[PDB]
Amino acid sequence: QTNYDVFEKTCKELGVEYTLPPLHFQKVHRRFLAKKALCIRVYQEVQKLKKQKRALKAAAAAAKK
Amino acid sequence: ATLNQMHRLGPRKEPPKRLGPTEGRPQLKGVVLRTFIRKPKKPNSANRKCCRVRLSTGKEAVCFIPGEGHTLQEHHVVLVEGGRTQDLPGVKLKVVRGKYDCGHVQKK
Amino acid sequence: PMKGRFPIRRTLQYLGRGDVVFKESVKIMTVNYNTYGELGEGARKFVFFNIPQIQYKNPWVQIMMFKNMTPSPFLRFYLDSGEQVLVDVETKSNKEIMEHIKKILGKKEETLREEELEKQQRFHPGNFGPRKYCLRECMCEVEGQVPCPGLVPLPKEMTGKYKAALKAST
Amino acid sequence: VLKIRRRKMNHHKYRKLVKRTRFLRRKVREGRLKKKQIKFEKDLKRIWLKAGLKEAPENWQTPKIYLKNK
Amino acid sequence: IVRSSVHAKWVVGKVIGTAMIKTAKVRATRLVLDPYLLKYFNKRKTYFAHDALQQCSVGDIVLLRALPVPRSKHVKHELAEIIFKVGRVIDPVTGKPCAGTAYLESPLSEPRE
RNA sequence: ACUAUGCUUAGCCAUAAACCUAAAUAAUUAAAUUUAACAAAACUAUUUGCCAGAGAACUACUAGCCAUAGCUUAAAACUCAAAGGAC
RNA sequence: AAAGGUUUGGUCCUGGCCUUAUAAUUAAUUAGAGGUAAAAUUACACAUGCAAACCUCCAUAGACCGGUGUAAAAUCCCUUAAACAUUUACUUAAAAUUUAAGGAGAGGGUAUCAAGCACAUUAAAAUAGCUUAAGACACCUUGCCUAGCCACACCCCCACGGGACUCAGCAGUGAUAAAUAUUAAGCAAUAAACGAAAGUUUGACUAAGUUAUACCUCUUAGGGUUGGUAAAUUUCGUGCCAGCCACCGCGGUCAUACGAU
Ligand code: FES
Ligand SMILES: [K+]
Ligand SMILES: [K+]
Ligand SMILES: [K+]
Ligand SMILES: [K+]
Ligand SMILES: [K+]
Ligand SMILES: [K+]
Ligand SMILES: [Mg+2]
Ligand SMILES: [Mg+2]
Ligand SMILES: [Mg+2]
Ligand SMILES: [Mg+2]
Ligand SMILES: [Mg+2]
Ligand SMILES: [Mg+2]
Ligand SMILES: [Mg+2]
Ligand SMILES: [Mg+2]
Ligand SMILES: [Mg+2]
Ligand SMILES: [Mg+2]
Ligand SMILES: [Mg+2]
Ligand SMILES: [Mg+2]
Ligand SMILES: [Mg+2]
Ligand SMILES: [Mg+2]
Ligand SMILES: [Mg+2]
Ligand SMILES: [Mg+2]
Ligand SMILES: [Mg+2]
Ligand SMILES: [Mg+2]
Ligand SMILES: [Mg+2]
Repeated sequence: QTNYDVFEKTCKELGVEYTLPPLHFQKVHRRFLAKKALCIRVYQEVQKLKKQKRALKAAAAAAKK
Repeated sequence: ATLNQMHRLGPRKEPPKRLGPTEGRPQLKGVVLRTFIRKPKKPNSANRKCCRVRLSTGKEAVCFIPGEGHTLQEHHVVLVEGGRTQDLPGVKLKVVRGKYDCGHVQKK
Repeated sequence: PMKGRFPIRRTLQYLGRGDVVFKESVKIMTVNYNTYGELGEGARKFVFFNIPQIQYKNPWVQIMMFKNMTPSPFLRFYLDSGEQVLVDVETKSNKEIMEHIKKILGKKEETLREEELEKQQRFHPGNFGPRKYCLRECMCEVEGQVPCPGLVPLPKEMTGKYKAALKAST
Repeated sequence: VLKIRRRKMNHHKYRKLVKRTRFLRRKVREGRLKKKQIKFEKDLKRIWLKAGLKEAPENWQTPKIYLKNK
Repeated sequence: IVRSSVHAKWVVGKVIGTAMIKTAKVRATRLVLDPYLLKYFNKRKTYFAHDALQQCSVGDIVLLRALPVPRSKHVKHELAEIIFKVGRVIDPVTGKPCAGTAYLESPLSEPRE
């Protein structure tokens, strides 16, 4: 917050990685970690399907043209 | 509390005003089911005249009958009001003398 | 006992004593001050005593304060045109700071008086209506006018009940 | 004086009551955890079905987190 | 060249996040009067701002200009200026680099570097 | 008389009147302050946590936990006109 | 709050409850008339009558007034933009009235509702982000912003469709409830609709009817209370019985506390 230039050299030379404090504290327990994993997985699957549909839709349009 | 803590909390949280035997109503009408005696808690010593009634709300309550002498019987209709009988525990209703079947105490 | 130091700062009379009413151009006032030092005492007192009064009279101006970011305290105003007015308040008393900002970016007494009169243009004393908006609800309140029938009974001949009876008699 | 005696006497009557009905409480718990697991599974099924998936994500099996896994 | 409808034509805040592409999440604070206590407290608001050059870093004070048309649901401002860079502040009064309440370069000197 | 146990090596449990029954920090000793009393002289400021009659209740339910007769979190109905503290 | 009563063997402290003030509804007892204001158990079901016409045909109106508080944390305040099923001027500019998108700030309860699970940005379509203990999400409750505003209009949030098929217009009825206004008169005034207009219509409204619910002016007097708090008791009966109290309490033979007087 005061001398960024010295900060960068100090971290590079001393080999210390600095991570910024996270804005929000995240609770952790078995129920949360299991639901949070599915929610990420469900989202990815929905987006993967959309990408496939877009390619097929574009491919059909290209053939018509 | 500090001014920052008073700000984050605001005015005191207020428990809601739970209703009593009349359910926040001036009077209720009930049908007598039984007439019995209740014994006041010691040190009081008496045979207080009470009755069970089925109120219009649908619940059943025990009501003290005031006055010297009543003619109430089963299936009679009465107008009950609030007001607890201090010596009688659990008796939170009283019958109104002079309304429906219940009549004014008979001055004799 | 009211909590905090100088609890008079938390009274409506004190908040209303402020005299700095900014021009419509003023949009933001950043306050950069240091918590330790000797030349920044007036700046610290200005944040303690004066910033509440300024915000009270200028509710729509964003006052954001930063601490110990620079060697000296200063004030920077951001105007709607895009201009930035920097003020240096080092070695300056809190009273001096208020007078300086009042001069450069404060509305004059003449302008404020005109706005007050314009605000009250639609209030008329003669208008009748509820007490919240008007002096008198009804003309019966006025002296010499026919009084309200509720307070004073009307003559029988002025009553519809009586007039209807005569028409039937006719 | 009588306030710790009453906590002691109240606490004494709870430990006795728990002892008398210890076996019943065990069967209550095993059933409360089973309902706690079904509620967990159903809540996870609601998520993917609402998102529009017709089957749970590939290679996903709801973890059994309330069973005697430890 | 009509201006935006939003009240916040000009807002100052601190960059609390920069993980979105070309967008910086900024936290502004305003003073709001507590009516019971008659004391001012800080109410903070989040503003998404368009950072075209991705020149923003967490912790730096910035000035945002209201966009004429909202770029998206939440991006209704752009990065007008970086008032203070995080760790790279330049004193407005003297113009010399500073590191807190101290001068990295004395104001008496004239390095012109 | 003798066992679990107290010991060692690995884990687990997370409980005490875990109490100096005193949150931390910087002041001041005069403000004509025994400002109840008793403890430990009093008192100002700052920040956070906590409290709002007693019993019901170190309870019921809820969630988390290697804990499964467990711990932490923690009500209401209902009852009383007191409960409680220091002398 | 100018306070008071009530923990004890006693004192002090702490702390709750209750008393005294003010108002609305209902009930007991009681009551003359007059003027005024208000009218209110119920989004439960409704017999009957009426509540929207006007007018040289076209149109205009019946989108209002009136009613209820259904739903919803629903809102307030403020900004921008555009319209109107409009008006009046110009053939183009001033209003009233709305609509849509927004946001300086403010805006009910439960945190034993602590995570939400797509809620983000970029604009080659990639990045992995968005809200959240400064209270997200979930649930519960409530009309509020009061010259008035908002929502609703038999029910299915809506109303193509369907259904259990219409007074939450005025009056009135059934059921229900502690809760009880006329199945009334007039379009003369004001307001609205229509017409160029004389005019017509209106359960809006106006003038009445009804009711101690309130106020005012008067005239009869009734109601409660009388241990303490807290103004005020004589005789007799009763004898821990009958009864009484808001709190403390009273009654076992001299009861100012119960009943009569
Ligand atoms: S209030 Fe004016 S005549 Fe009644
Ligand atoms: K007794
Ligand atoms: K007291
Ligand atoms: K006591
Ligand atoms: K509806
Ligand atoms: K008329
Ligand atoms: K008497
Ligand atoms: Mg051994
Ligand atoms: Mg000790
Ligand atoms: Mg314990
Ligand atoms: Mg337990
Ligand atoms: Mg438990
Ligand atoms: Mg309780
Ligand atoms: Mg009545
Ligand atoms: Mg209306
Ligand atoms: Mg409702
Ligand atoms: Mg619970
Ligand atoms: Mg109906
Ligand atoms: Mg409908
Ligand atoms: Mg009707
Ligand atoms: Mg109708
Ligand atoms: Mg009535
Ligand atoms: Mg006309
Ligand atoms: Mg006697
Ligand atoms: Mg008495
Ligand atoms: Mg007597």
